[PDB]
Amino acid sequence: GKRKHEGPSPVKMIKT
Amino acid sequence: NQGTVNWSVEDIVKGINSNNLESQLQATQAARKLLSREKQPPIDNIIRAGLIPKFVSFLGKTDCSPIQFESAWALTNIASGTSEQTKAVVDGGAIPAFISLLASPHAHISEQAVWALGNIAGDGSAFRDLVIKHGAIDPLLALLAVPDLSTLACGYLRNLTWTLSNLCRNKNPAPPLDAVEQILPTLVRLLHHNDPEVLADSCWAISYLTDGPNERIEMVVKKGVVPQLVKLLGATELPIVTPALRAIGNIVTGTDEQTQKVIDAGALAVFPSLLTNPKTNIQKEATWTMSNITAGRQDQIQQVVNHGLVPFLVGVLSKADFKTQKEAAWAITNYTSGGTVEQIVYLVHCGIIEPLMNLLSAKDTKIIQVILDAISNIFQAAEKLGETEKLSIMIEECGGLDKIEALQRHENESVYKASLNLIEKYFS
Repeated sequence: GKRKHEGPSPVKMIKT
Repeated sequence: NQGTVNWSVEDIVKGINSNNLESQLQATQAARKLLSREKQPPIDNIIRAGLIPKFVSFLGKTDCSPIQFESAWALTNIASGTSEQTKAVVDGGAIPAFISLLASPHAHISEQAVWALGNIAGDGSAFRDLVIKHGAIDPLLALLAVPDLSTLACGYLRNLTWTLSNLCRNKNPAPPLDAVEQILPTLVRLLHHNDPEVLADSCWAISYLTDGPNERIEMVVKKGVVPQLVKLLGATELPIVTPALRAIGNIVTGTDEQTQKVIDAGALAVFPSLLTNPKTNIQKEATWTMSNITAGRQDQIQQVVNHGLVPFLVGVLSKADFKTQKEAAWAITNYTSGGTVEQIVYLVHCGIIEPLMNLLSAKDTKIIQVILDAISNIFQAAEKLGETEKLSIMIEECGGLDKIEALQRHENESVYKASLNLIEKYFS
């Protein structure tokens, strides 16, 4: 019985 | 530069609508600065003013690299907003224009286009795939085609790595198989780089690629990254351990053979630290990972035993965040369903019973079912040894019978069925 997963870098970043 | 500070949007529009490229440049810079302030950049105002198409046309002005940079940056910041705001950048034709900038002779402009494409790809599967269809991958990879990564500016390398990880990122659907294959070799290389942020994002990307069907896992495992992942699993920087562990965890959701790669690489030796890690999430993911390993072959369970990890599972079950304990319950049920009688007995000698019984007081229904399954598998092991009597007593004098009996009054159907059963069958 394997069970798939189903603080990461953000999907978007603003440059300030 | 104070001459372009705090412009009104209407002043920006006035400047961009002039027939004067220098005036347009100054106005675009003023827009960048508006869009670059910390609190509430007026992205919607800038969009509403119809500026996006002009910014996009400025991307094409090879003879004025400053206005290419300013507009690239303005568009990056618009693309960093909501899906609707990113969509506005895409609808303006920004994707092919940014791809053309990837090859710019000016490093800061190339880098800006890398960042913009990362924001666009990061919006979701569809824009990710649209960036790939426009041919982003070849030029992106060409920027990393140098003998030694260390000769690249640190910030530049981090941005490229981050954008590549967004190209690997979403699912439903996952990235095109062809795009993954094209990207993987450069990813394996970044995964050996000495910069912690490059390593963090490289691992995140590998974790995205290994999150899916076993065929996806296989094309990653075939590239020989597992030893490097295991090394990174032991890093001191939490930002590196977290994605390394995610990738390792995904890889052991695969076939027995893919799982064996992780064990052979030496991953199990790191789990005494991971299963006691001060970061709650690391503990949780580590226990999840263990649950998939104990769902493996008996010889794989045996290596879990040999590495002294069963006492660590008893530990987590005895005291941990509840979500982690639930994972530990799964690890135990998987172990007990697949293990030999001797492995199962060993589990009991390590003290699994009491902590298991205490968790029968949990309000969560799923963990209760999981635990009853484990207890059944253990009784089953003890039947073959004719020691069911002795097991019954253990469960009794640690409050277990009180738990199981009460579970007959329990609401769920599947629970009272397993509970009543256990009683009549082993506790007369």
